[PDB]
Amino acid sequence: SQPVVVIDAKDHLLGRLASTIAKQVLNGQKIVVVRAEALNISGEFFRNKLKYHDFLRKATAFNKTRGPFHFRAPSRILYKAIRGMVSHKTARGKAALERLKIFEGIPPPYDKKKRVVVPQALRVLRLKPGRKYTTLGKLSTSVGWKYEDVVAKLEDKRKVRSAEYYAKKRAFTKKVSSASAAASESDVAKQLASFGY
Amino acid sequence: MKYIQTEQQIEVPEGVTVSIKSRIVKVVGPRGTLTKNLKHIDVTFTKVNNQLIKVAVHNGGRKHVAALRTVKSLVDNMITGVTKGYKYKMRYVYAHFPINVNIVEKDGAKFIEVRNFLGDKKIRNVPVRDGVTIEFSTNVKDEIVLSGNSVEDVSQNAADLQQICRVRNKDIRKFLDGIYVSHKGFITE
Amino acid sequence: AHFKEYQVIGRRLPTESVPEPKLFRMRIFASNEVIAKSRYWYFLQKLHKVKKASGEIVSINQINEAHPTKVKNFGVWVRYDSRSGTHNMYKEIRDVSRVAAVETLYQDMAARHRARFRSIHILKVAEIEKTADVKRQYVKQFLTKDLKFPLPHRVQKSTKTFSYKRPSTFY
Amino acid sequence: STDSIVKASNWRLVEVGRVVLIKKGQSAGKLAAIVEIIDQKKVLIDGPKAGVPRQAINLGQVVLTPLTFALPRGARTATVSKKWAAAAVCEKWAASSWAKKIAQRERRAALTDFERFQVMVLRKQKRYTVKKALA
RNA sequence: GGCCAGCAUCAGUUUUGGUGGCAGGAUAAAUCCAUAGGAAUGUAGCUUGCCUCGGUAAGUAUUAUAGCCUGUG
RNA sequence: AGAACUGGCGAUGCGGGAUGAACCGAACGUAGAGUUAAGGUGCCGGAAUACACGCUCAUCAGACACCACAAAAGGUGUUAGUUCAUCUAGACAGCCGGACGGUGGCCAUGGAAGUCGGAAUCCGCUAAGGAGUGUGUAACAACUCACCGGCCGAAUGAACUA
RNA sequence: GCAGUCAAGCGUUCAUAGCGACAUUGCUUUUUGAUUCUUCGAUGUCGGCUCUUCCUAUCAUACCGAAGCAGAAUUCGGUAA
RNA sequence: UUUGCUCCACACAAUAUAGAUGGAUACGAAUAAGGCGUCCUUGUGGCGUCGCUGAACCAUAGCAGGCUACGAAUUGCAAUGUCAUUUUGCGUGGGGAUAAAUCAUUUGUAUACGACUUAGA
Repeated sequence: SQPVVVIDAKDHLLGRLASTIAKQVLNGQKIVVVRAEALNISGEFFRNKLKYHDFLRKATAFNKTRGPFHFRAPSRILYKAIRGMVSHKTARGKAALERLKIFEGIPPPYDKKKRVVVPQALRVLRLKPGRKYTTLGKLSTSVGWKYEDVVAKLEDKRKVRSAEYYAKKRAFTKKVSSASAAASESDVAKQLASFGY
Repeated sequence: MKYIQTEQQIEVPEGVTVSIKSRIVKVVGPRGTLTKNLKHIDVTFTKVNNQLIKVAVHNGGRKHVAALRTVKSLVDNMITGVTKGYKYKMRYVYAHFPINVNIVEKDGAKFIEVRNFLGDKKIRNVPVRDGVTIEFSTNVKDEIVLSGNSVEDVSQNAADLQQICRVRNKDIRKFLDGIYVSHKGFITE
Repeated sequence: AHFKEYQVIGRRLPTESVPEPKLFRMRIFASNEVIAKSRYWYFLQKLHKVKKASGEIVSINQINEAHPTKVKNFGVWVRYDSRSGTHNMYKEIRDVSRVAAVETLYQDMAARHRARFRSIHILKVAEIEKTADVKRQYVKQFLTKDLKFPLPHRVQKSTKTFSYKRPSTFY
Repeated sequence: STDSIVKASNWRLVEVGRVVLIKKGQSAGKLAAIVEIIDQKKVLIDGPKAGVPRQAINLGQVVLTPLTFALPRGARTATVSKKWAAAAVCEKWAASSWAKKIAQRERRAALTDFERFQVMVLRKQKRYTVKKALA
């Protein structure tokens, strides 16, 4: 409903995100997907690795600069999955895939802006407990990514800079609840409680 | 078939306190202290006494339950190693060429090097894990004793030894040389 | 399907040499009173020299369950045609109704042996009156004093597509 | 030794006598009580006090309510209505925040526009006092 | 006075809902009421090592200081 | 390659099988509303990330007949099942104890008490202990266990089916 | 052309270390054949030279396992092109 | 030759929109486990409590929103009924800064031509 949506992608499944994204973005919603190195995927690591090494195998023989561009970053693996789900070869798929902005980690603009979660793709809800799942950062790194040890050095600064905000806010609102709980014993609230507020 | 409840139980001799929170075991004792991670298993834990603990799995279905008793043994081995401790007595064997073993402080931690493994010149070194103390028998000067609390460290180090002191490109039915474990026990009994 | 249990009474057509031809009863499980008759003539034509055109259906009534709010442990003798040869089986089912047991038979047979409704004949269905002649663990485990088990990993279904807090599986 | 801090989880668990709340059916929302257990995935129930029949049902169609009352295995409707009324389960239930929020939703939804305007007026009084106080 | 839209009253085709009356079936089965027996995933009661009001132990006990099943009406 | 009956393509578009002369559905005047076929409803893709009982996790999974392939033989990987059975007069798993004597039962005699080895077969003790299952000293010993018991207090092996 | 399954036997004793008959299941299209759909208003037709790439059913090289492997030397097999 | 150029301040005009007309409202991590409040022998602590949907939370009255510390009809029974935000120009007036590249010539660490590399008041 909001003009722009910010999707935390931790504990998510890739192809079950992308079928929601690829429709919500084709229907006119701007989406950004953030913390994509924390994505999750079905299947064991060796298996989902071979399913990439049998992709790197596929390159145009007479000149491989014409052929399938095997991207190694999670932000681009997800974009691959979505580009497949979208008719990117038209001005509708094109127009949609410019409504999307995918990142690794959470940059500042989407740092101080609320994040959400797609429940019909959370590994927690969907997958059986006991199944093996593979993490996209480990995968990308094993197929030739480079910037894993950076994202962890930045997102941690994000986290310690955010935890202090949360503590500030909590140690502000614990008194708002007290001074509005100290004000709920009047007719103004005994009457609202009958209306359902 | 999917069962309903398969539960094992873990006795606890005194002096021990077993702290769990989010499937992270921590055990203490006279000998020392230890920890373990079991996030990769679905399993519960309850405290009916300070004298024992009850571990449980629910429907499972013949795969979770085989890890149930496994976990039970792992925790039990852990308690055993932080109450008594583990002792692995390896021994040397050879025909002509002795094996000259010693401990050495390299740039980092301790190592244990062996020379004259069948006349070889390759001084083959082995790291010592952190949880291990280490010595030589004295009643007979042709053994070695690894020791500690964690069996999965002690035994892994002993195997790390006897896997590198293994002859290659020769008849093993004849070249029964190297070092090998001989006794597994404790350092209290 | 939404099986209903029928009571089918049929009869060879009455000729002068025997105008009281002896009647034959079958207790059939079917989705309706059209295929009930079909299965009657199917199983009868397997035992007695009679067809539809050489017979008539006297009665098709329904048998509604008497104590459908009483949990029971049925035992089910059955034969089934595999891809290579027939076999007989015995399976025990815990349910309230003699026909719900059959619904959950055809399914756990179509899964465990990939047998269709056409490759299955229900020989005998009957309660085990006492909880000591059961022979199967997948029933006997629910026959325990003071049963109680949890549902560990709960999943709350979303109506909307976006949520603003991580969901929680606790029950 | 020192007391062993051991804690895993304290589930509400399907048992005989447990109370449940039905989410998806003809008798949606209406409370009931489990009687006995058919298998892992389904049970039977009887809520007589609220007008629920004696059903056999799965556990997706319901929710497990924490509260619980004592009864024997396989009990009947009269017996269940006996025990329900003894324990005063609807009183233990309406006390809770769960039913309070449920009723609150059901009441917010049933508001005329007049009520929805009265609310806007009234909240412009409470917040005035609260913003005066948090100063 | 002509074109374009809106509403109503109607007509044809069709879609989607709320509600009532009736008939049948084992003149539904059931639940419920009554009643005759039976047993345990054995309730009280009584034996039973100590003890939380017999909590445990396991014998007895067939509704009793819970209940259930079956049959008939 | 060649015949029989029918239906089709040819001469035929249309919705479906991604695509396809023949398959499934169905046969065409131009248009509008409604309903369906066959096929399908995660997204591309219009339509349930619907409900229900289960099976499967594959270091070449598998996924719309025609159709674009796959076998014999195997697997305690798992699920369900069939037929035997042993057995609370305590089997089977697991440790603890004994396993002795008549007697080296005769010969191969360079040496075999059981045993590098060939003919040959029974008593005493008992809970039970092979005139011998293994290790092997020129031979003797000493060990092993099938034969029995203590804990044990549960049930269990064997074959087969799909 | 290649491989597999039973395994009667060879194998000083020892089916299967290695091989392995009588039978039997398949794979391949680098053979030869059968067929005749395309091409007869033309697809330049043997071999070699040159040059690149691919396949594995690996001759060698790397790490391993198994032998009737003492060593040495050999054979069988595996991951691997 | 402040004809020129560059800003910001407002006055109009002009061109375009992959599409807002209340608010994109911020902890982290686990899920066979956690959030919040308190006490504290500050611990993987004791107690209580919440979830079981954001159906929330916040804002929300006034000429399409006014005068003073009253006016609002007659868009005549509906006909977006005009506000969003980039890019361009015109002039008005208050400032601010005063250049390089290419051709041609040339060198050869370069070169098929272009290109590259160098030098030149």
